[PDB]
Amino acid sequence: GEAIGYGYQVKNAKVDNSTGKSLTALLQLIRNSPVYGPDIQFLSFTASFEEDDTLRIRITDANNRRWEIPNEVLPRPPPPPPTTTVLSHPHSDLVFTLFHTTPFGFTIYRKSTHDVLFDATPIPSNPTTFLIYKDQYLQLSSSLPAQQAHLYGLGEHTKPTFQLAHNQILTLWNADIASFNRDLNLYGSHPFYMDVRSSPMVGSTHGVFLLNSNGMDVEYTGDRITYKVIGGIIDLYIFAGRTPEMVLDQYTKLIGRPAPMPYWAFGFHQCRWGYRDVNEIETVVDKYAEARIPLEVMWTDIDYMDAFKDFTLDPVHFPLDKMQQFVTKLHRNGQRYVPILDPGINTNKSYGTFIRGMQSNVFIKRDGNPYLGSVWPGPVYYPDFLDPAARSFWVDEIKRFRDILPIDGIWIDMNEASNFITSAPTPGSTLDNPPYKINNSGGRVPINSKTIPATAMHYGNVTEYNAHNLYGFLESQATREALVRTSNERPFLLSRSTFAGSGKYTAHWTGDNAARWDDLQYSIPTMLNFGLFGMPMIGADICGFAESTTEELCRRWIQLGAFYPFSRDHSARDTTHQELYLWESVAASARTVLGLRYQLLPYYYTLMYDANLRGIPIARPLFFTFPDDVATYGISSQFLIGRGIMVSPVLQPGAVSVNAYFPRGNWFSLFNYTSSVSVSAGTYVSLSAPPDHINVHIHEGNIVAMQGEAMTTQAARSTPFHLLVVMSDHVASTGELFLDNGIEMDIGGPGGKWTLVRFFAESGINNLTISSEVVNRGYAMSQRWVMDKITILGLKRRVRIKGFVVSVISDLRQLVGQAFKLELEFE
Ligand SMILES: C[C@H]1O[C@H](O[C@H]2[C@H](O)[C@@H](O)[C@@H](O[C@H]3[C@H](O)[C@@H](O)[C@@H](O[C@H]4[C@H](O)[C@@H](O)[C@@H](O[C@H]5[C@H](O)[C@@H](O)[C@@H](O[C@H]6[C@H](O)[C@@H](O)[C@@H](O[C@H]7[C@H](O)[C@@H](O)[C@@H](O)O[C@@H]7CO)O[C@@H]6CO)O[C@@H]5CO)O[C@@H]4CO)O[C@@H]3CO)O[C@@H]2CO)[C@H](O)[C@@H](O)[C@@H]1N[C@H]1C=C(CO)[C@@H](O)[C@H](O)[C@H]1O
Ligand SMILES: *[C@@H]1O[C@H](CO)[C@@H](O[C@@H]2O[C@H](CO)[C@@H](O)[C@H](O)[C@H]2NC(C)=O)[C@H](O[C@@H]2O[C@@H](C)[C@@H](O)[C@@H](O)[C@@H]2O)[C@H]1NC(C)=O
Ligand SMILES: *[C@@H]1O[C@H](CO)[C@@H](O[C@@H]2O[C@H](CO)[C@@H](O)[C@H](O)[C@H]2NC(C)=O)[C@H](O)[C@H]1NC(C)=O
Ligand SMILES: *[C@@H]1O[C@H](CO)[C@@H](O)[C@H](O)[C@H]1NC(C)=O
Repeated sequence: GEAIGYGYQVKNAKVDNSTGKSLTALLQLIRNSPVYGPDIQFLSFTASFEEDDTLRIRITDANNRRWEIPNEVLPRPPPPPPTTTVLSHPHSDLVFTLFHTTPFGFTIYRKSTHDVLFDATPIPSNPTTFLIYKDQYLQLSSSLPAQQAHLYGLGEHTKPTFQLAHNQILTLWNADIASFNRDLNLYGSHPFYMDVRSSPMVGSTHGVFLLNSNGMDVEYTGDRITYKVIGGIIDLYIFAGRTPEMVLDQYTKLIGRPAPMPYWAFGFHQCRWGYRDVNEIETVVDKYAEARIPLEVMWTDIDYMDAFKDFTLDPVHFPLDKMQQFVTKLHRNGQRYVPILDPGINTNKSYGTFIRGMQSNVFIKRDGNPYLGSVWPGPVYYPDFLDPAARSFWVDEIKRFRDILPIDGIWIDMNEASNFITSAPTPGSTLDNPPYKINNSGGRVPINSKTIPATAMHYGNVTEYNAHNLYGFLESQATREALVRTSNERPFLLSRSTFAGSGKYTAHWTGDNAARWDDLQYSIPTMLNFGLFGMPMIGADICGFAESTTEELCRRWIQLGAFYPFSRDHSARDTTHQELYLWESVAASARTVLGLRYQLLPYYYTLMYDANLRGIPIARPLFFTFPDDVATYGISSQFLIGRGIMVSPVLQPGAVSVNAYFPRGNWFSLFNYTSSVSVSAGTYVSLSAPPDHINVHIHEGNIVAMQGEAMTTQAARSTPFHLLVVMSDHVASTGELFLDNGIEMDIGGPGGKWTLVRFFAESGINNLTISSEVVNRGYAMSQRWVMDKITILGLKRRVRIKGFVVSVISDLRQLVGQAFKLELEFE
């Protein structure tokens, strides 16, 4: 019947003089409790400004090192070398206070508005509000203003809303659990949240990140949020914002900037678990072409392997000679090839990969011997991606395979790690039997369920208990290295399991979703979440992975999915086929929406550049552009592509309209520029949405450079640019275009083989000026890119060279690389 804990008192505390102030304190345990294991008696507590806009609060055992995510994995600045102690800096909005109460507390508030962002003041009678710090139970709690704080993140979980619902528990423990399941912990763990405040100073946003790889539950009740973490330390970062985009800049500066993607990765991808042989995949490619549906990349799932073994080919169904011919043909036709790899290596003694893995001792061990799992080929050992020797092995196996069969990228799956068996716990081990049970799979299921046991060991005598959540991330680092060492092109990989920082290495997809209307909608919050997580190259399996799709659902899904940053149709083997050519209405919608997507390729690519620079997501919440509009905070079924393009999908069967929120102003359909929406105060509009149409609109104030439709992205890149200029009465219009060869390793780097163009448009009382400014004109000029047309929306008078109307300036024949200034007059 003992209390869960008694908390800590401040024994000493002081702010450093003679440098950028930081605060150091020693805390002492008030009293022990047997509940949840041994209390740490003395804690070192530091608060320090890493940058003016980032505060770090680090709480460690004063007398012993504890597990921390290694710097080599996630490189970051090192730690600093009644009564209250205050830490403030003249150039920082964040003010930190240490309260010497019993038990102690701390807060962080804004110097400017006095809004308290994180409030770890305990309620003295209530231990659920204390800092508790036991070897396998860390508890950290903050109160929140229930109506004003709007929280987002804490992945990975499927939810019907993007804004986090009040009164829930979010569990972070990477697990092979299908994303068609609401609420449960899924493949990745992202202990970050964004907190957008509706007042004071509407739209004032901050971020909170707990840099910890251990299993945890995070309980959010609206007026409080509480972390319950089963190991490691508290290493808490607060990002000042104050805009949502600034918070992601600050967060990704810490965890890593989003990796760039090659231009081709924005083309359409096709995959299926169950393609039977090389003839079938060839036929799929042929049928896409016959249907005039763009197809950029053909994928092969585990079917291609010899009995589900990595780095092999089925000699009957996917023989090497035919596969070489297939890939050669793809390449001749401007297409690309991506195969799957699983992490588990089959233990067959006559399998070369196993022999080599054994020779280099690359596998995760338990009880002194390689840990034996079960996955698709049966028995497997798992490479230890924390071990440099295993990463070298992985690089070498990929090289060996690529030397025999060319590939363009890699899909890494099952990397939680997934295990089809659960091993018995080591008797007496509190790692395999932890004192606090996190809510794994929604049933307090033991952490070792269907994975590698916590007592397994990694390089450096690191336990699986501590390193589990890093496995997919580490495999992603190793796989990207393997690709970079075997091709000088910008690489492409897709990973299932992720951790904070994975976006610096890989794309992600939402995993095993289902062919259900619910999942169609769930793809939107998950897409938005992964942007916040610094993983902008995100999408869901179009038409649904599990269960058989329907014509209507698949039609609505390609309509939406054609706007995902990562756009792939994929399916399980036991379902009907769902290639887009199979139903005419799906094929016809696909041609329409992939046509617009392909016209938008230069825009997606520019946004990818922006994401790598500043962390800003490609697919972003409405509140990134309209943070002062509280109505946008709870939107979960619409999203932006870049600043000013909004996608408003139909998400229900039988619907021929959708009630869609429009922020203030004028919005123009990208499918028919004569069709527009104009609102004053933002409100809902019941948009027409017939079976063959999805609503996609561009807001006043924006300029977007398009290219033409084509069946491949390479062909698209050789077409003329058409500039879409949407005027606003209240502000000049702007836009941006980034150009390189589509595949440079270091995007926008000092080598200079790239151009950045900025566009401007402004109305005068009797004229209109449209112009560009160009950085590095040379590259763009040498690539012959032509701007041949400008379309001007948003005015009620026509314009020409010396309700709403549409003006078109044609046959310009100008070089994109040559800065221009065009003066137009009204008619
Ligand atoms: C292709 C694909 O294949 C594989 O995935 C498949 C999978 O194999 C299929 O079986 C299927 O799985 C579905 C399943 O059908 C669904 O039902 C669902 O399951 C979830 C439940 O619906 C949900 O309720 C919950 O279940 C909870 C219970 O709620 C809860 O009651 C409790 O139940 C048990 C506990 O299990 C017991 O341990 C114990 O509980 C104890 C506890 O142990 C103690 O510690 C203590 O606390 O006391 C308690 C209480 O006594 O008893 C309880 C009572 O009975 O826990 C349950 C959880 O254990 O969660 C379920 C999910 O876990 O969803 C699943 C899927 O998650 O479909 C999937 C997907 O198709 C592979 O795994 C997958 O990776 C594969 N996909 C990849 C492969 C390829 C091929 O290369 C690619 O093409 C793909 O792209 C890849 O992604
Ligand atoms: C390890 O790989 C071996 C080579 O692929 C497997 O043996 C081969 O199994 C083929 C298909 O199952 C069979 O047609 C081949 O004749 C045979 N080749 C040789 C050289 O033995 C082996 O499979 C197991 O052992 C053989 C002898 C049979 O009893 C199979 O049914 C077994 O599955 C693989 N070992 C394991 C444990 O899978
Ligand atoms: C683009 O949208 C406009 C506006 O809805 C369409 O023009 C209307 O067409 C209907 C007949 O379908 C006429 O009754 C209206 O008078 C038209 N309105 C205007 C303002 O001209 C136009 O047809 C659409 N374009 C395409 C290619 O579908
Ligand atoms: C015409 O545009 C210029 C800038 O391009 C602006 O400064 C000027 O005021 C405008 N003149 C009229 C008459 O609209």
